[PDB]
Amino acid sequence: SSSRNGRDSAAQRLGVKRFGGQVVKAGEILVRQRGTHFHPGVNVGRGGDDTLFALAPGAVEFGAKRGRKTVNIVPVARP
Amino acid sequence: DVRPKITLACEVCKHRNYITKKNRRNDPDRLEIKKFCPNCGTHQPHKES
Amino acid sequence: GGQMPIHMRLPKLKGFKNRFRTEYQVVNVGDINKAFPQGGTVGVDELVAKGLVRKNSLVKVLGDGKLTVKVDVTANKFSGSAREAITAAGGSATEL
RNA sequence: GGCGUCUGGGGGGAACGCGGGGAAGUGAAACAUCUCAGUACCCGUAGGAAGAGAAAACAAAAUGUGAUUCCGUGAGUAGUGG
RNA sequence: UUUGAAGAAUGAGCCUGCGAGUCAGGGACAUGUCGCGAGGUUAACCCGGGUGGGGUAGCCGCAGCGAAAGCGAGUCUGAAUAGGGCGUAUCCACACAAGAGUGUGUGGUGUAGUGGUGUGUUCUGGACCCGAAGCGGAGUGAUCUACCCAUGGCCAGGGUGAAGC
RNA sequence: CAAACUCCGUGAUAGCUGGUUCUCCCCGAAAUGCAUUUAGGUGCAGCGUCGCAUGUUUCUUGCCGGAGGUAGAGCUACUGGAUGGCCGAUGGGCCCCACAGGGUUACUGACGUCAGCCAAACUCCGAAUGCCGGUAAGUCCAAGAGUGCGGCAGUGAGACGGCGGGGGAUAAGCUCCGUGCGUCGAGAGGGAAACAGCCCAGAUCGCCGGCUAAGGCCCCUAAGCGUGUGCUAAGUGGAAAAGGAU
RNA sequence: UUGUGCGCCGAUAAUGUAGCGGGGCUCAAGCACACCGCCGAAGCCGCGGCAGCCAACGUGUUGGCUGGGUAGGGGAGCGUCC
RNA sequence: CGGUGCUGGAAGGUUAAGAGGACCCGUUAACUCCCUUUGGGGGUGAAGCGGAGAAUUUAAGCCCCAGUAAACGGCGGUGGUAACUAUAACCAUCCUAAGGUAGCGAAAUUCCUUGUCGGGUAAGUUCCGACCUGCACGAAUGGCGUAACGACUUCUCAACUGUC
RNA sequence: UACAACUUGGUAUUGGUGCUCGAUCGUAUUGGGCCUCUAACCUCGGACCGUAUAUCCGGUUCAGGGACAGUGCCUGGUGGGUAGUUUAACUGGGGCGGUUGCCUCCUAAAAUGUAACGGAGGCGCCCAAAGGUUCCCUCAACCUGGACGGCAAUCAGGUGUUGAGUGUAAGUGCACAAGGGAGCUUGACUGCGAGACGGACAUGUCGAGCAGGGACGAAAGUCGGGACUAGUGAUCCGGCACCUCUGAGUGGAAGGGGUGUCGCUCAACGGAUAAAAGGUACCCCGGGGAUAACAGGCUGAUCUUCCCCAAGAGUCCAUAUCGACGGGAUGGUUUGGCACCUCGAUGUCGGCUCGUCGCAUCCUGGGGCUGGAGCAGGUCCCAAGGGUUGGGCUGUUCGCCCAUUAAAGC
RNA sequence: GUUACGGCGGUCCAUAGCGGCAGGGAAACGCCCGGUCCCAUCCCGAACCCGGAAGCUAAGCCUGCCAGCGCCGAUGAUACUACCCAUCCGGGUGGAAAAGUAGGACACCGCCGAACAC
Ligand SMILES: [Mg+2]
Ligand SMILES: [Mg+2]
Ligand SMILES: [Mg+2]
Ligand SMILES: [Mg+2]
Ligand SMILES: [Mg+2]
Ligand SMILES: [Mg+2]
Ligand SMILES: [Mg+2]
Ligand SMILES: [Mg+2]
Ligand SMILES: [Mg+2]
Ligand SMILES: [Mg+2]
Ligand SMILES: [Mg+2]
Ligand SMILES: [Mg+2]
Ligand SMILES: [Mg+2]
Ligand SMILES: [Mg+2]
Ligand SMILES: [Mg+2]
Ligand SMILES: [Mg+2]
Ligand SMILES: [Mg+2]
Ligand SMILES: [Mg+2]
Ligand SMILES: [Mg+2]
Ligand SMILES: [Mg+2]
Ligand SMILES: [Mg+2]
Ligand SMILES: [Mg+2]
Ligand SMILES: [Mg+2]
Ligand SMILES: [Mg+2]
Ligand SMILES: [Mg+2]
Ligand SMILES: [Mg+2]
Ligand SMILES: [Mg+2]
Ligand SMILES: [Mg+2]
Ligand SMILES: [Mg+2]
Ligand SMILES: [Mg+2]
Ligand SMILES: [Mg+2]
Ligand SMILES: [Mg+2]
Ligand SMILES: [Mg+2]
Ligand SMILES: [Mg+2]
Ligand SMILES: [Mg+2]
Ligand SMILES: [Mg+2]
Ligand SMILES: [Mg+2]
Ligand SMILES: [Mg+2]
Ligand SMILES: [Mg+2]
Ligand SMILES: [Mg+2]
Ligand SMILES: [Mg+2]
Ligand SMILES: [Mg+2]
Ligand SMILES: [Mg+2]
Ligand SMILES: [Mg+2]
Ligand SMILES: [Mg+2]
Ligand SMILES: [Mg+2]
Ligand SMILES: [Mg+2]
Ligand SMILES: [Mg+2]
Ligand SMILES: [Mg+2]
Ligand SMILES: [Mg+2]
Ligand SMILES: [Mg+2]
Ligand SMILES: [Mg+2]
Ligand SMILES: [Mg+2]
Ligand SMILES: [Mg+2]
Ligand SMILES: [Mg+2]
Ligand SMILES: [Mg+2]
Ligand SMILES: [Mg+2]
Ligand SMILES: [Mg+2]
Ligand SMILES: [Mg+2]
Ligand SMILES: [Mg+2]
Ligand SMILES: [Mg+2]
Ligand SMILES: [Mg+2]
Ligand SMILES: [Mg+2]
Ligand SMILES: [Mg+2]
Ligand SMILES: [Mg+2]
Ligand SMILES: [Mg+2]
Ligand SMILES: [Mg+2]
Ligand SMILES: [Mg+2]
Ligand SMILES: [Mg+2]
Ligand SMILES: [Mg+2]
Ligand SMILES: [Mg+2]
Ligand SMILES: [Mg+2]
Ligand SMILES: [Mg+2]
Ligand SMILES: [Mg+2]
Ligand SMILES: [Mg+2]
Ligand SMILES: [Mg+2]
Ligand SMILES: [Mg+2]
Ligand SMILES: [Mg+2]
Ligand SMILES: [Mg+2]
Ligand SMILES: [Mg+2]
Ligand SMILES: [Mg+2]
Ligand SMILES: [Mg+2]
Ligand SMILES: [Mg+2]
Ligand SMILES: [Mg+2]
Ligand SMILES: [Mg+2]
Ligand SMILES: [Mg+2]
Ligand SMILES: [Mg+2]
Ligand SMILES: [Mg+2]
Ligand SMILES: [Mg+2]
Ligand SMILES: [Mg+2]
Ligand SMILES: [Mg+2]
Ligand SMILES: [Mg+2]
Ligand SMILES: [Mg+2]
Ligand SMILES: [Mg+2]
Ligand SMILES: [Mg+2]
Ligand SMILES: [Mg+2]
Ligand SMILES: [Mg+2]
Ligand SMILES: [Mg+2]
Ligand SMILES: [Mg+2]
Ligand SMILES: [Mg+2]
Ligand SMILES: [Mg+2]
Ligand SMILES: [Mg+2]
Ligand SMILES: [Mg+2]
Ligand SMILES: [Mg+2]
Ligand SMILES: [Mg+2]
Ligand SMILES: [Mg+2]
Ligand SMILES: [Mg+2]
Ligand SMILES: [Mg+2]
Ligand SMILES: [Mg+2]
Ligand SMILES: [Mg+2]
Ligand SMILES: [Mg+2]
Ligand SMILES: [Mg+2]
Ligand SMILES: [Mg+2]
Ligand SMILES: [Mg+2]
Ligand SMILES: [Mg+2]
Ligand SMILES: [Mg+2]
Ligand SMILES: [Mg+2]
Ligand SMILES: [Mg+2]
Ligand SMILES: [Mg+2]
Ligand SMILES: [Mg+2]
Ligand SMILES: [Mg+2]
Ligand SMILES: [Mg+2]
Ligand SMILES: [Mg+2]
Ligand SMILES: [Mg+2]
Ligand SMILES: [Mg+2]
Ligand SMILES: [Mg+2]
Ligand SMILES: [Mg+2]
Ligand SMILES: [Mg+2]
Ligand SMILES: [Mg+2]
Ligand SMILES: [Mg+2]
Ligand SMILES: [Mg+2]
Ligand SMILES: [Mg+2]
Ligand SMILES: [Mg+2]
Ligand SMILES: [Mg+2]
Ligand SMILES: [Mg+2]
Ligand SMILES: [Mg+2]
Ligand SMILES: [Mg+2]
Ligand SMILES: [Mg+2]
Ligand SMILES: [Mg+2]
Ligand SMILES: [Mg+2]
Ligand SMILES: [Mg+2]
Ligand SMILES: [Mg+2]
Ligand SMILES: [Mg+2]
Ligand SMILES: [Mg+2]
Ligand SMILES: [Mg+2]
Ligand SMILES: [Mg+2]
Ligand SMILES: [Mg+2]
Ligand SMILES: [Mg+2]
Ligand SMILES: [Mg+2]
Ligand SMILES: [Mg+2]
Ligand SMILES: [Mg+2]
Ligand SMILES: [Mg+2]
Ligand SMILES: [Mg+2]
Ligand SMILES: [Mg+2]
Ligand SMILES: [Mg+2]
Ligand SMILES: [Mg+2]
Ligand SMILES: [Mg+2]
Ligand SMILES: [Mg+2]
Ligand SMILES: [Mg+2]
Ligand SMILES: [Mg+2]
Ligand SMILES: [Zn+2]
Repeated sequence: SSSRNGRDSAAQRLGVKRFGGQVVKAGEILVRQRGTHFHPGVNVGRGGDDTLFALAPGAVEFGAKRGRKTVNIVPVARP
Repeated sequence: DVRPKITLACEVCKHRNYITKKNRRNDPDRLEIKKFCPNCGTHQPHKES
Repeated sequence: GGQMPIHMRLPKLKGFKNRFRTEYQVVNVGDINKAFPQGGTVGVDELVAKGLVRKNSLVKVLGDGKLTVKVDVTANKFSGSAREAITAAGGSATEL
């Protein structure tokens, strides 16, 4: 008797990485989703691998529109 | 070898600038492409070698 | 730990070392002016007495500093920076 | 070849020096190249020292060094090395 | 030593003496601390039956960048003000931008390393202490045993009865 | 004697085993990941320490903004899986095959619909928790809180118990994981007789003082052979089930 | 019939009761429910002592805290020979 | 006689050192455009020098052809196939070189296994004698018998006895 | 991986003639092959001498060989004869199996991460377009059939919301398309890169903007490879191309140098070497209960022994005696799992002697019921006082056999 | 201001969808008439595009009504769980689902542009 199973993969460590209401800076990554679990919003970039980030300082803001999930950044007021 | 190894050269330059792989079985005709190589500073077709 | 050590899993830095070197030293134009309250010419022996280079050392320097006092120069290989510094100071920096 | 006669040498000695020969344990985390090292050890010489010693050497335009030997540097640098 | 031992796991019969992180190197670094300070310091060596004096030969930092040519408070990259990498010790006040977090220009505060001495670590040395099976070189052995070589000695008594005659 | 003996290289080499000597004061680990001719070794990062620097940036809670996709639940919602019913033309088909009447014959019956479960690789649903981000109060004669840099070594053999689990048979004091789990390790004290890991609780020192936690109060043994209300006849208490019994 | 709390049988090991720790316990010293108590540690408090860190003031006192500890790190010492 | 060896045959293919000099490469006199006046700045390449550098000659051997087993070594499985009964004693399959002949055979080899049967005993997993379904005998790493021999192995019998 | 030995040729100890064979049938190519000869060389043939004695040796003569042989040096073969070595780890003891990197999901406890020889599947590519962009458009399910033609081929009418699909597995996504078709064409650009994600580390991922040029679209804009997640390899050594790098003293050149780029199922996939198999019962050393073999221990799958419901067997009758399909327990004895104690030592099966205990009792003792006429049984309950064969066979425990007893207990 | 009009838009995008029923052509909307010229059918003026308004609102769209189906959704309870417990054995406080149930429900709203009125 011998087993043919027992192999696996690495652990990419996906998942949202900057949470709602946080303060992020330009070029900052937001999520790492295999599929399009989310959707870009104003000031959000669609990465080469379905990754989400920010193209301008501000506070990230989730929100559901038309029954999907889309990320967006509200520029925090300049002090 | 399933996927040979091909280099590409400019004409005025003649510098092994671009290298790419192909299926020689299905492409017996040589590869032609229009591209850029930096030093002569402008686009120019690259040949195969 | 047997694993490929760092000092052995990185590629050698290219290019040679050109053992043949006629190398020199720069004594700042600012330091020279600070040393010359009255100024005047500058010679190898004088800068040795000033202790800013090896006494036998042959010198190539730069014009990082400004020259306001008339200071003629007795030098071998200048820098254009200190050359213009001397010229604006209204002296000479001749290259021997 | 055979005699006979004068003069030498014959062996011992702790190290050093020269010269002929010359390995493995070990490190390389194994191991052959490699290292250990021309080390231990063996052998033949002389001496109080020996050995080396008067460039067929270096250097680099200076119209420079000037036999050999031993120190401190230069420097763990240029380099050599599965 | 162990996750763990009153341990029925190991070591110790007892006593007394002996017994184990030392030592060298312009070796390297950091911390103390000592002298001088854009300087710090000398080796070998010479001469004082005495540690003095001389000796700057040399090494480290004062400037870094670049593999190198070379450049130089910049430099490399690059076709490039066009920012980035590495330094410009480090900061204060004034102006220009976006306020992509900070960058870009002025006037001052102006750069701190080096050689001892002791200390931890690393370094090559046997390097905290004892310990092996074993490999190699030089020599000593066949007075036991193995074999063989030459010369001597040993095998009481009693039966069986080939060839030959 | 599976390569004689003495000397020498020889302090051969030993990731292996043993041992490592005077006192006190301060802080205080891990048995993890990754990699490894690596698994009983070693190095890197976490974990400690000392110093320097930023001096609260850290911590706890409250409130706010958040994304989940677990427990659970559900399925005429899908992928699967399942029982029982309904017309069932048409088994998408049969006693004579007429090109036309009936399982005139008990079958099959598809679809769908009525309802009832199940799933780690099902989710038309979906929490308490945990985490990250912002604000505010508090310990703020300092934890001796954090982060960076610098000198220093340990450790990378874990155990047990509670939680959620894989494997095992829901067996092991079993093995393998997660616990900003706990404890032992590296922890003395009291309780469970004895018993590290279970319960209570952190040993600066001394006192022939007092109050208490867990656990106990008839005697061994300190504490009520207490108060009131009920149950038990079995020494049940002071080892156990399916089932059985005026 | 039903829901119930207690009970009983169901119940066999090996050196010696040995399945409350033991004696003993039902005229419970058992079980369930409440109360008041009291014992019970190196926990806390009480008194005296030492030491570390910290803040204030001073030219070492006051006050707040902490002080178990292996590998290991840091600090300060005792003693022996010369 | 396939493999490995050894023995003969070297006609062919491959290959040593050693010789070697085609190509390619370096250098340099002359030059080659224009500049001065008394060769270099915008490429050729002189002879030699040298660098890598040729092809060409090469023996044994290996590849190749035979022999050789008292050289090392092997000697099969598959199916069909009778006058009652189970057989193969005959034919077809593959493949290798062949596929175990005489002799013996649950033995020093037989795992089931104490095979089955008979002898010896009341009883015999040991023994002896046979059968052959030889897991996994076998003919010079020898087969079969063999008189005698043996401090050899197994077994039985009479005497023998304190082994009991 | 070599080396001793054996074997070849060239080269030297190296001489000559005759012949026969070659590239500038009557002109030229210097070496190969053969036959000779003495003179190098050998002679372990002879005979003299050193010698008065000498089988060594040296010299002399002659005799045989003779350019061979032998010997060196280079080289090729063969080369366990000799020598230095290698022969992995993971492992629920080792060995044999299987795996060794990468990718998807679950286990994973709703941030990440999170092991196991746990459950399940794939990768070591493909692609000049399957890339970029512009534009058009969207299915499958569906009733009917001028005939083939059918359950399904192509269809249009007119419910039609992914149930069809999307290069290679699964998950995540995807109709605003990441799905097809076409047109065009190369951005599968060049140099940088604000900042981030992940990384112990080397690495690995994402990315707006800046300069040249180009691509699609009038433009808006998008374009730094494929919908994403696998399709991979460090360092050294070397090869190749370009440069405004150096250049061992003059130039230089050469010599070295950069940017670009190739050479590994180095898969044991962070790669000990360019170069690797086995026994040791002839063994040896340092270690471990970190890890097995016996025992002890924990556990109770299996075992054995109980028990529960009750169909049928038993002339009919469940329970005289058996009990189908099932279920619940006990003991720790068999086969087992774990590795907690012992590897600076816990001696192992049988036999002998000696025993000691429990009771699920073998006889002896007392009872209940019988499908108990009696005798003789069967079964269950109480009971551990006592007793409980000998031989043949094999090492046997066991077991069969023979023959006894009340029995020949577990 | 009204409207039984058309575009663009919103919204933790179905209380907003689907189904049946009825009604609209003044303008606008659809269908519509024909393909010389633009342009297209991997054929077709089906799609698109273009010229014109003869006709009609059947289809589609819109609006109004219907609870047939989707759909939202209480309070309450139950499941669940953070922390703590008592010698297992489940309770104490905190948090509080899913499904089902009463019910709700045949979208609302913004800016412009068209026909009646000022
Ligand atoms: Mg995964
Ligand atoms: Mg390129
Ligand atoms: Mg002498
Ligand atoms: Mg080594
Ligand atoms: Mg090693
Ligand atoms: Mg060596
Ligand atoms: Mg050497
Ligand atoms: Mg003399
Ligand atoms: Mg001399
Ligand atoms: Mg030197
Ligand atoms: Mg321990
Ligand atoms: Mg202990
Ligand atoms: Mg004892
Ligand atoms: Mg012990
Ligand atoms: Mg012991
Ligand atoms: Mg031990
Ligand atoms: Mg002892
Ligand atoms: Mg003694
Ligand atoms: Mg040092
Ligand atoms: Mg210092
Ligand atoms: Mg100083
Ligand atoms: Mg002096
Ligand atoms: Mg440099
Ligand atoms: Mg560049
Ligand atoms: Mg710049
Ligand atoms: Mg000192
Ligand atoms: Mg030796
Ligand atoms: Mg002798
Ligand atoms: Mg006769
Ligand atoms: Mg001896
Ligand atoms: Mg010695
Ligand atoms: Mg040595
Ligand atoms: Mg030693
Ligand atoms: Mg060592
Ligand atoms: Mg030990
Ligand atoms: Mg502490
Ligand atoms: Mg603060
Ligand atoms: Mg929430
Ligand atoms: Mg949510
Ligand atoms: Mg569930
Ligand atoms: Mg349900
Ligand atoms: Mg479905
Ligand atoms: Mg139901
Ligand atoms: Mg689920
Ligand atoms: Mg999902
Ligand atoms: Mg979680
Ligand atoms: Mg927050
Ligand atoms: Mg404090
Ligand atoms: Mg530090
Ligand atoms: Mg350390
Ligand atoms: Mg380890
Ligand atoms: Mg471990
Ligand atoms: Mg472990
Ligand atoms: Mg663990
Ligand atoms: Mg355990
Ligand atoms: Mg735990
Ligand atoms: Mg558990
Ligand atoms: Mg374990
Ligand atoms: Mg503690
Ligand atoms: Mg304790
Ligand atoms: Mg106690
Ligand atoms: Mg205390
Ligand atoms: Mg007592
Ligand atoms: Mg009392
Ligand atoms: Mg009381
Ligand atoms: Mg009372
Ligand atoms: Mg009462
Ligand atoms: Mg009891
Ligand atoms: Mg009971
Ligand atoms: Mg009952
Ligand atoms: Mg009742
Ligand atoms: Mg009873
Ligand atoms: Mg009691
Ligand atoms: Mg009290
Ligand atoms: Mg007390
Ligand atoms: Mg206290
Ligand atoms: Mg105080
Ligand atoms: Mg302490
Ligand atoms: Mg420990
Ligand atoms: Mg310590
Ligand atoms: Mg004293
Ligand atoms: Mg033949
Ligand atoms: Mg042959
Ligand atoms: Mg063969
Ligand atoms: Mg030629
Ligand atoms: Mg051959
Ligand atoms: Mg052959
Ligand atoms: Mg036999
Ligand atoms: Mg026989
Ligand atoms: Mg036999
Ligand atoms: Mg047998
Ligand atoms: Mg038999
Ligand atoms: Mg017998
Ligand atoms: Mg047989
Ligand atoms: Mg055989
Ligand atoms: Mg034969
Ligand atoms: Mg034979
Ligand atoms: Mg043989
Ligand atoms: Mg024989
Ligand atoms: Mg015979
Ligand atoms: Mg007898
Ligand atoms: Mg007798
Ligand atoms: Mg030759
Ligand atoms: Mg010759
Ligand atoms: Mg060989
Ligand atoms: Mg060998
Ligand atoms: Mg060796
Ligand atoms: Mg292993
Ligand atoms: Mg195991
Ligand atoms: Mg095994
Ligand atoms: Mg997760
Ligand atoms: Mg782990
Ligand atoms: Mg596979
Ligand atoms: Mg395309
Ligand atoms: Mg149609
Ligand atoms: Mg596409
Ligand atoms: Mg498509
Ligand atoms: Mg950056
Ligand atoms: Mg541009
Ligand atoms: Mg771009
Ligand atoms: Mg791409
Ligand atoms: Mg792409
Ligand atoms: Mg290499
Ligand atoms: Mg020169
Ligand atoms: Mg030159
Ligand atoms: Mg070059
Ligand atoms: Mg690997
Ligand atoms: Mg490796
Ligand atoms: Mg290598
Ligand atoms: Mg051991
Ligand atoms: Mg052991
Ligand atoms: Mg141990
Ligand atoms: Mg242990
Ligand atoms: Mg045993
Ligand atoms: Mg055992
Ligand atoms: Mg034991
Ligand atoms: Mg058990
Ligand atoms: Mg009956
Ligand atoms: Mg019954
Ligand atoms: Mg163990
Ligand atoms: Mg133990
Ligand atoms: Mg032991
Ligand atoms: Mg022993
Ligand atoms: Mg024993
Ligand atoms: Mg035994
Ligand atoms: Mg009984
Ligand atoms: Mg009876
Ligand atoms: Mg009976
Ligand atoms: Mg009995
Ligand atoms: Mg009795
Ligand atoms: Mg009209
Ligand atoms: Mg038309
Ligand atoms: Mg209509
Ligand atoms: Mg319509
Ligand atoms: Mg709904
Ligand atoms: Mg609706
Ligand atoms: Mg509510
Ligand atoms: Mg609690
Ligand atoms: Mg309980
Ligand atoms: Mg609800
Ligand atoms: Zn070009």
